Amino acid sequence: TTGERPFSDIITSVRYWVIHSITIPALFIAGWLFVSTGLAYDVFGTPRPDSYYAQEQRSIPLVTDRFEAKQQVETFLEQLK
Amino acid sequence: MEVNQLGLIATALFVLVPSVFLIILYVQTESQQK
Amino acid sequence: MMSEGGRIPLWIVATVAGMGVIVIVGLFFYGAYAGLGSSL
Amino acid sequence: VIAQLTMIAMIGIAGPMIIFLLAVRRGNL
Amino acid sequence: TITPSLKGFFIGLLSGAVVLGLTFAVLIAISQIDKVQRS
Amino acid sequence: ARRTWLGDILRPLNSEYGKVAPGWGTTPLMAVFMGLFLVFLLIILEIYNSTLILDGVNVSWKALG
Amino acid sequence: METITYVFIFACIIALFFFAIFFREPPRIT
Amino acid sequence: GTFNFMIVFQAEHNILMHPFHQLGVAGVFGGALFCAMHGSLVTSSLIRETTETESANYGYKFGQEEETYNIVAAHGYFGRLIFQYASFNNSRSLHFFLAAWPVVGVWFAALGISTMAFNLNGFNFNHSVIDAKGNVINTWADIINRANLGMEVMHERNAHNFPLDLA
Amino acid sequence: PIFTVRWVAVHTLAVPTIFFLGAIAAMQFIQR
Amino acid sequence: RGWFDILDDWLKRDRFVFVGWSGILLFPCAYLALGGWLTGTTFVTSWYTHGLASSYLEGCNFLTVAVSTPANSMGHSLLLLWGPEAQGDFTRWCQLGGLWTFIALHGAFGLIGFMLRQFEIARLVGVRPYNAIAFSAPIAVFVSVFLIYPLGQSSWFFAPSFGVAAIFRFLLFFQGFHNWTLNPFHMMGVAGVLGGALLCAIHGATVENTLFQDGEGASTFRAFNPTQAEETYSMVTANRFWSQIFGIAFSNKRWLHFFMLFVPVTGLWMSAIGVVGLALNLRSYDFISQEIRAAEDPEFETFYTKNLLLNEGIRAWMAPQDQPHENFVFPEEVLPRGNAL
Amino acid sequence: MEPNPNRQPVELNRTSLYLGLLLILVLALLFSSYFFN
Amino acid sequence: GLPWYRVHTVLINDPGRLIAAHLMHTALVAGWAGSMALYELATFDPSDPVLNPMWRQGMFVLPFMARLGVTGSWSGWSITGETGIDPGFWSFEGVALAHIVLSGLLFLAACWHWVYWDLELFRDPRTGEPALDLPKMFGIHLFLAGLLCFGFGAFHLTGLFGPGMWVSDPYGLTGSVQPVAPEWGPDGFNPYNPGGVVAHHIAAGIVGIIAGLFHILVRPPQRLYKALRMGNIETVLSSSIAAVFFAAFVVAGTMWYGSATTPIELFGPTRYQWDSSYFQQEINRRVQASLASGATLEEAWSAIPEKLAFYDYIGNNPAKGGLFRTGPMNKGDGIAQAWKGHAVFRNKEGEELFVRRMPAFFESFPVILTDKNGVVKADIPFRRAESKYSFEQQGVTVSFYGGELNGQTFTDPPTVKSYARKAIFGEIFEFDTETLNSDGIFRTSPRGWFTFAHAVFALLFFFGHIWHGARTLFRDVFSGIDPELSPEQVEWGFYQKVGDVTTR
Ligand code: CLA
Ligand code: CLA
Ligand code: CLA
Ligand code: CLA
Ligand code: CLA
Ligand SMILES: CCCCCCCCCCCCCCCC(=O)OC[C@H](COP(=O)(O)OC[C@@H](O)CO)OC(=O)CCCCCCCCCCCCCCC
Ligand SMILES: CCCCCCCCCCCCCCCC(=O)OC[C@H](COP(=O)(O)OC[C@@H](O)CO)OC(=O)CCCCCCCCCCCCCCC
Ligand SMILES: CC1=C(/C=C/C(C)=C/C=C/C(C)=C/C=C/C=C(C)/C=C/C=C(C)/C=C/C2=C(C)CCCC2(C)C)C(C)(C)CCC1
Ligand SMILES: CC1=C(/C=C/C(C)=C/C=C/C(C)=C/C=C/C=C(C)/C=C/C=C(C)/C=C/C2=C(C)CCCC2(C)C)C(C)(C)CCC1
Ligand SMILES: CC1=C(/C=C/C(C)=C/C=C/C(C)=C/C=C/C=C(C)/C=C/C=C(C)/C=C/C2=C(C)CCCC2(C)C)C(C)(C)CCC1
Ligand code: OEX
Ligand SMILES: [Ca+2]
Ligand SMILES: [Ca+2]
Ligand SMILES: [Cl-]
Ligand SMILES: [Cl-]
Ligand SMILES: [Fe+2]
Ligand SMILES: [Mg+2]
Repeated sequence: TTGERPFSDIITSVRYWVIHSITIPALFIAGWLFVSTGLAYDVFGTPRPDSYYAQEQRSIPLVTDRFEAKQQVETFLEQLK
Repeated sequence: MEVNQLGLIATALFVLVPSVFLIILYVQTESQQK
Repeated sequence: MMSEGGRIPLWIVATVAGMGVIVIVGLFFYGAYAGLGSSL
Repeated sequence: VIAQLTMIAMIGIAGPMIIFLLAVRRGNL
Repeated sequence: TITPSLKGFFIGLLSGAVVLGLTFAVLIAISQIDKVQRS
Repeated sequence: ARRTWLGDILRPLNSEYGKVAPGWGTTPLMAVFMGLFLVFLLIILEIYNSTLILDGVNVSWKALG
Repeated sequence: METITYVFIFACIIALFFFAIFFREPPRIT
Repeated sequence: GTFNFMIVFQAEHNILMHPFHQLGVAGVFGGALFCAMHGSLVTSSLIRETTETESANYGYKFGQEEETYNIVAAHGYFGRLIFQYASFNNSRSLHFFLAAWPVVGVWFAALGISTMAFNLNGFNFNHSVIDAKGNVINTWADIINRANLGMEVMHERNAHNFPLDLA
Repeated sequence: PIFTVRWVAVHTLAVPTIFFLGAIAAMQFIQR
Repeated sequence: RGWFDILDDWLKRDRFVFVGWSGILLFPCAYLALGGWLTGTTFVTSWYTHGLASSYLEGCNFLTVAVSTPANSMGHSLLLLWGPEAQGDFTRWCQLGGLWTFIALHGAFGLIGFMLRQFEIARLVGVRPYNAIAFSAPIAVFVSVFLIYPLGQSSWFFAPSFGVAAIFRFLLFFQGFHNWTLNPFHMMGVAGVLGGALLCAIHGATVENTLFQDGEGASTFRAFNPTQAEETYSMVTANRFWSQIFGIAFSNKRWLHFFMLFVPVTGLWMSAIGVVGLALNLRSYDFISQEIRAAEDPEFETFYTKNLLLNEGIRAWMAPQDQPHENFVFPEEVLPRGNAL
Repeated sequence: MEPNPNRQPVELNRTSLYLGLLLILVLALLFSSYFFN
Repeated sequence: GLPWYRVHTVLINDPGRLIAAHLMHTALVAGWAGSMALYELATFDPSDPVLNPMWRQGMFVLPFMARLGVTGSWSGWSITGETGIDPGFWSFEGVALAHIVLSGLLFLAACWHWVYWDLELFRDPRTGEPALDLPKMFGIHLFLAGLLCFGFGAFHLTGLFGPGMWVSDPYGLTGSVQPVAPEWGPDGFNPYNPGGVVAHHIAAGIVGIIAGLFHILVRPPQRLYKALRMGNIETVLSSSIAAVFFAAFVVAGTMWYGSATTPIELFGPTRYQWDSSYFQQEINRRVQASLASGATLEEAWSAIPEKLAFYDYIGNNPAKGGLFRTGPMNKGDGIAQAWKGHAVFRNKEGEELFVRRMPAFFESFPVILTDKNGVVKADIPFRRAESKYSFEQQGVTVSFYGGELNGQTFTDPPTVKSYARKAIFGEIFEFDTETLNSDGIFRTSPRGWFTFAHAVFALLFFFGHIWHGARTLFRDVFSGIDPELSPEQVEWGFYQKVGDVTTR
């Protein structure tokens, strides 16, 4: 044995489930809200279903310049009216 | 068919050189005192 | 709030956690047919 | 919808319930 | 002159030094507290 | 073993097999040079990679003329 | 010649199978 | 001819996107991984029976009663590599796993081909992702689909008279 | 406050996992 | 006595998760590679790099999510968060494909870490380091495919993207553009993988079916002891069986297990060499003699020429969407197509 | 001359000859098509 | 006895015979160099450095002689295309001869060291056992390497005492061997700056001298001597192999991307020059400047050197070859004879049309012509029944400016199509396909072959490193693990620290 208490002892204990009946639902809900508030889109720069194209365009906003890539994306984002 | 005219000797030497190396090694192992 | 091991039977823990997995994965499969990714 | 999920949980709990009940009253498991 | 990318490079270098520095400081600290029994 | 004129001359250069400086010796200094070498490699790489762009350093065939 | 070459190699491989099986060094329990 | 078969099969069944072929791959990649792992672990723990100027293989004699490697050393290494309980200490259990993993994976591979034989094909997510207006937002599945189309339209270039390839 | 390597190891994985699963759960209800 | 030895003691303590000096490299890099992948596939798009949705957030499933390569215009930029492309903007970094280099580079150093761990643990326990040696094959594969290959091509864009469907696309690209199935280095790779899986199966089955009866149970697993001196199965019976069935058999257990290392490891190494050639488009695409004959003789047809027609289909049909930076427009009339289809 | 003590006999058993010949022949069978091109 | 894969291990404790083996290896490598140079001289045609330079002829060592200043033959020609030049002894032939003689001398030396292996020099003065003091040997060799590196930079590359190195303009039109001054500013780390190569050798050479002196004079720390097994010659093999694979990857990289040490006149253009239309841009720049100074279209295009036009052709792109497509580039598309001139395509309305170029990825590529704005105007249809853009419908014509066809116009659709098919490859050339029985299928240049071999060898050498590092660090257990290995060391909870018996 390695010196730590066995997992089977831990996950069958009252202390464990008292702690984790709080922390597990909390992390799960925080994750849910990361998405449901739309914050996930803003952090990662992922298009919402209405943010792939401007109304008429059918051309992809493909990055074509290595060093002005940051600006190009910014320009693409402005063109979404 | 218009094959590479070195393919024949390449294949022959590819087979023969290492095969011969192994045969040399095998036969001189057999001839060693038991 | 004892650190006492074996207080909640491991078979109950396994069953409940197992059903939890089935539910979450079931939800993900539902999502394949509704909203984004549904083709509709 | 909710009626479907409620039948699921009820039918689903029933099996583990038989086991839990017998384990409690030292049954012939 | 310090180009944007050279500043970028310095930021990267410091960041790496900090990550490594903190990692080793913490590992040394812990090892000092939590010693192996032997005499 | 065979002594030769050149072997006699070279002798001192092969006489200290296994001789060490005590403990850690110059290891700390070595580590500094290693760290400096690592940063050097990182610099030449980022230059070649155009991740590090320096005034008067045009990493291109059109570098001079 | 190509065909000869391919068939030759194949034929040698088959001959090798024969020797490897019927003229192997026999396994011996010590 | 094998490669031909495979490419046409992809065009007509999208086999890559079929979970039974995916299980097949896990079976053969896994089989090769576990082959290498087992081989390396037993080799790593061979008991010293030979000198440096001879092959270690002469340290084992055909039919000897004793084991030729230290399974406790082998387990002590692998248990520490991952963690103690991811390592097999029971050689019977280990060798059963070596049998079962590639065999089960390859049974699934065979069932992939055998059920795609009746045209129950790989997952089809072609145009599955759509934006607020209704524009198709391509995924990697759609790129796969373009490659498949290339295979489809070219294969047996003189054999089809009608618009659908139905067998 | 006494931690273990194993405790740290378990939680660097388990903590984000649950958060991510909540996130992905929410995504199932997004409509275009 | 002395901070280094004190640190060494702690690093090498026998705990549930062994750490070691190697762990200082391994754990952060492996964690960031895995966490990078989970983060990207859950939340991050490939709209600006590929014109692709690639996350659960956008509606992709487990099979279609990916962390995609950066745009071709990035070339082989390291794409560091603080570099001249993203300029420290985390959001822009994600949108430019920075998570791809993040995962590739941390993944590479993590692999170095894991192999060092294999060495470190072997040295401490006192076994020979064959497991580490065997691990050189996964390393050769990763390095050749995810680093060398795109480094020989125009940009990281053409490296594999980290995803299930994305990897399938990579396979099909290699067929259509490289004729990769025709490559003898890939063929050796196939032989090592399938031969390795074969050896895994046959050895596992053989041991399990030549077991000595060491207990009374019909379930035979209990009848083994980790410390027992005796072989658990009969090498002599196994040898006779295979000699009579197949013609040859192992007689030497050490050779047997070394061969199990050798086969899949050598196979993976060979496939890596072929991919290094493909970095340069140095393909096994054609047989010249075949092409000279076919060009002159419109009745000459083999499976080799049939496959090239499939490849030509793949290139023309997939290229405009697969390579958006090229802005291909292929009018309907130029698309290669057989009759009807 | 005084003999060299570092000398060792070399061996190749029959099984290794057969394995080696198999390797070489199968490699030739594989690579020959590409040599002829 | 010894297994076949271990035969050379007899050298491990025999420094004299190791030196002999090393001498033999060196004789073989130098002999290869001499042989290779002679074979190349027996096959190399020096008569056209413009359209038949060395890199079209499968020349592998000729460029390395040229890179460092060997540019002439005793027969009177120069790779730059001069006649009547006198290169002195150090022609390509003299270099080849020198290497052959060296090979022979090394061979003889190997024989001597093999027979007279038992030198007192190789014995430890105390124990009388064979012994090499590797830490000091490293200092001696590093010092020597330093002196040579310095000398190479300071005298040869500068022209102070030596010929200098190959340098060219950014378009590889006017290459020659020139003295090069060191660049001491940050542009010395620009790979494309020859001055950086010179400064590298001066500076790294001095550092090698200093560090060599350190390594002669200062013994290794006991802790490092023990950790790196400095009494074991196999440790040196392990780390040397590592250094060598690092170097091999670097030369593969600089060959593929290009650098001041991989000039395009010696090794051919890079794939990236095709990717970015590097030469097409410069050609168009020169043409526009001519047109702006009042030249006719004929005059403007006629002013483009054939050599520049030839770089703007995909048959010279190193990423267009095949693994088993053997030999010189000339064996594929042929020996280039002349530039046909620049082809200008026009429809019946007179609009200029542009053929879409083949990217390196594609073995075959459709023929598609667009207007200035990328709108499709013409193509070669596959299915004809619903064709809208055929050359016949669109009345496509082609006119040539510069080259052999200067001033000519073709209107017959077969001929217009034929030239359009060639335009996907960039600029159009006349080739001699008869002389070598060329098969019309693209091959890579020595840039491509060099890169391939070195990336492969580098990868394989990574295995060598791992293998010998393992053998070094696990020497004690390489015949197998302790027969009486304490089960407590491998089982958990017996030791607090793994491996340490004094933590029980
Ligand atoms: C061992 C752990 C480890 C390793 C090897 C890496 C490695 C890497 N990281 Mg990761 N990272 C880590 C942990 C690690 N990381 C952790 C824990 C986090 C969370 C904070 C991150 C977060 C992170 C991000 C967000 C990014 C990276 C990136 C990178 C890459 C570039 C790093 C760089 O340029 O550093 C430069 C700095 C160094 C190499 C440190 C040098 C220190 C030297 C030795 C000091 C010199 C001292 C000298 C000897 C003194 C002499 C004195 C003299 C003058 C007298 C590289 C693959 C980038 C990447 O992936 O982009 C795609 C990137 O964007 N990392
Ligand atoms: C003012 C003084 C001075 C100047 C102007 C130079 C100039 C130069 N040096 Mg030199 N150097 C100097 C002093 C100087 N040096 C000193 C004092 C030393 C210490 C002895 C060195 C040691 C040194 C080394 C070790 C190297 C140089 C290199 C270079 C060149 C950099 C450009 C290049 O092509 O890099 C190309 C090379 C790189 C960008 C390095 C790549 C680093 C890799 C990525 C590390 C990891 C490799 C590993 C095996 C894994 C690869 C994985 C892969 C398969 C995916 C250039 C000629 C480089 C060179 O030789 O180029 C041909 C080089 O490698 N120098
Ligand atoms: C660094 C090594 C190197 C490189 C890059 C080159 C490059 C070149 N040479 Mg030179 N050459 C070399 C070394 C090299 N040579 C050596 C060592 C010799 C003596 C044999 C020669 C003799 C030579 C001649 C006589 C000629 C050349 C020619 C050429 C050109 C065409 C090359 C070609 O078609 O390759 C073809 C390459 C292949 C087909 C790849 C071979 C792959 C092998 C067979 C794989 C083996 C697999 C293995 C068995 C698997 C084992 C598996 C096991 C572990 C389980 C090119 C410029 C030609 C030229 O144009 O000269 C003017 C020419 O006529 N070379
Ligand atoms: C400087 C480079 C170098 C040197 C000096 C050595 C030297 C040594 N090696 Mg190491 N090794 C290296 C690099 C090197 N190796 C590389 C790059 C790899 C990966 C390919 C290996 C993998 C390796 C393994 C797996 C083993 C060794 C072993 C040995 C020892 C015995 C060698 C022998 O008897 O072979 C005898 C070889 C033959 C009789 C025939 C070999 C025929 C080859 C496969 C094909 C022909 C090659 C051709 C002639 C040479 C051109 C090479 C050029 C292109 C580079 C010896 C100490 C052995 C050992 O450790 O012994 C205890 C051992 O098992 N090496
Ligand atoms: C899979 C990779 C791998 C593995 C498992 C090993 C394993 C081994 N090495 Mg080798 N080595 C490697 C690759 C590897 N090496 C590379 C790529 C090089 C450079 C050429 C070396 C150079 C080398 C030398 C010179 C020596 C060894 C030695 C050893 C042995 C002892 C352990 C050691 O020294 O580790 C070395 C440590 C590492 C490989 C970890 C490196 C981690 C770096 C510092 C992180 C850098 C992060 C970076 C700054 C981030 C920026 C990224 C950038 C692209 C933006 C052991 C056999 C020694 C030996 O053989 O003793 C007998 C020995 O003398 N190694
Ligand atoms: C009951 C499981 C259903 C069988 C599925 C197939 C797996 C087992 C057979 C593999 C054949 C290998 C070649 C012979 C190898 C061989 O000789 O094996 C021998 C091995 C041991 O033999 P014993 O004689 O000890 O036990 C078998 C009987 O005698 C009963 O005691 O057999 C078993 O362990 C059977 C175990 C069944 C229990 C479950 C197996 C796990 C698989 C479950 C499936 C899940 C995967 C689906 C997800 C994708
Ligand atoms: C119904 C009967 C069916 C018989 C069919 C004929 C089967 C032929 C079997 C292979 C014989 C050749 C073996 C030579 C080599 C030989 O004699 O090996 C003998 C060797 C004996 O191993 P030992 O453990 O006894 O020896 C180890 C020590 O001596 C090493 O020093 O067996 C193996 O190594 C097993 C693994 C190799 C397995 C190789 C199988 C190859 C399959 C065929 C692939 C080639 C296909 C080419 C097609 C064109
Ligand atoms: C333990 C375990 C686990 C888990 C598991 C699970 C999670 C489960 C389950 C389960 C369950 C959860 C169950 C169940 C059940 C149930 C049942 C079996 C039932 C039934 C029913 C019935 C029969 C009915 C009927 C009916 C009808 C017909 C009509 C109307 C009315 C009614 C409703 C009455 C795991 C894997 C982790 C591991 C190891 C162990
Ligand atoms: C990138 C980055 C970073 C990081 C990060 C991280 C570290 C993360 C993480 C993360 C994570 C860590 C996550 C997670 C997750 C997860 C998940 C999402 C999951 C899942 C799952 C599942 C769903 C399951 C399932 C299954 C299976 C697998 C099999 C069998 C059965 C079942 C069905 C159960 C940083 C800041 C440095 C910086 C910048 C960038
Ligand atoms: C004795 C003498 C002499 C002479 C010398 C000589 C004459 C020599 C030579 C030499 C030589 C003349 C040599 C050589 C060599 C060679 C070599 C060494 C080679 C090789 C090769 C290889 C190694 C290869 C490989 C390969 C192949 C085959 C295929 C593909 C792949 C590869 C690349 C891998 C003299 C009078 C001066 C003087 C004194 C003495
Ligand atoms: O024959 Mn062979 O590949 Ca079965 O899909 Mn219908 O048929 Mn033909 O086409 Mn598609
Ligand atoms: Ca809506
Ligand atoms: Ca002809
Ligand atoms: Cl077909
Ligand atoms: Cl039909
Ligand atoms: Fe086994
Ligand atoms: Mg959904």
